Amino acid sequence: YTAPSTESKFTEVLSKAKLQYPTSTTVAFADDLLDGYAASYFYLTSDLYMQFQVAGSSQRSELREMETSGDEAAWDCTGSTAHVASAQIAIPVQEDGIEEVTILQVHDSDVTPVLRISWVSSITIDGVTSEDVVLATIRNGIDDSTATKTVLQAHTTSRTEFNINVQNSKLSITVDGTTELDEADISQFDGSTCYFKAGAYNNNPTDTSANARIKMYELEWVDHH
Repeated sequence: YTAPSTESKFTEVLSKAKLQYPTSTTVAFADDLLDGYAASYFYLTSDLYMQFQVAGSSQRSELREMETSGDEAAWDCTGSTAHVASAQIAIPVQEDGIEEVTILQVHDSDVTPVLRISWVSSITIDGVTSEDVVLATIRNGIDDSTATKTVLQAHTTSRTEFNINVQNSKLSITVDGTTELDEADISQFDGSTCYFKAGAYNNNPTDTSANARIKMYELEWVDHH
């Protein structure tokens, strides 16, 4: 397998990441990734996509945001400093039995995802069913398992620009340059710290042997002061 590190467009984000697979345990740290880490679940395609692939319920092949110092990313979820994740993602047609795949997250430093962006085979929101869409899920609180869900985009196989902007207790998502979630409130994470994630996180498959698969042509995360 060809390593994503062979493409300079990924050098910086890999320097600022560690790879988790198939669960929360890190399999490759930044220096491992930069030294050519590659596997069936994480490799560079011939047309220069970083592809994540994983099977199993709640299993993942996922990059977790890091500082170049080796510190885990842990920024104030609702602080004044803006944190931005940008990715160009091609979501292929998912294999039979794959029902939801999380491709980007804002996660707190414990057990709660602030935001998941995920492809879903179907979803029903306030009595409206949507099929084959890309979704934003924002948990209502650490002690509230419920979430506010928002359809962002009809699923396409085409390469799509996703931007997550977090600042001052609000979170915004743009898709191909169009705001699809405008300053959603995340004050329920006051006092939490946060980090970005990107990859393939397989949610509630009906075939635990099927492979979820997500491709990224560009990926970066930054802050601005």
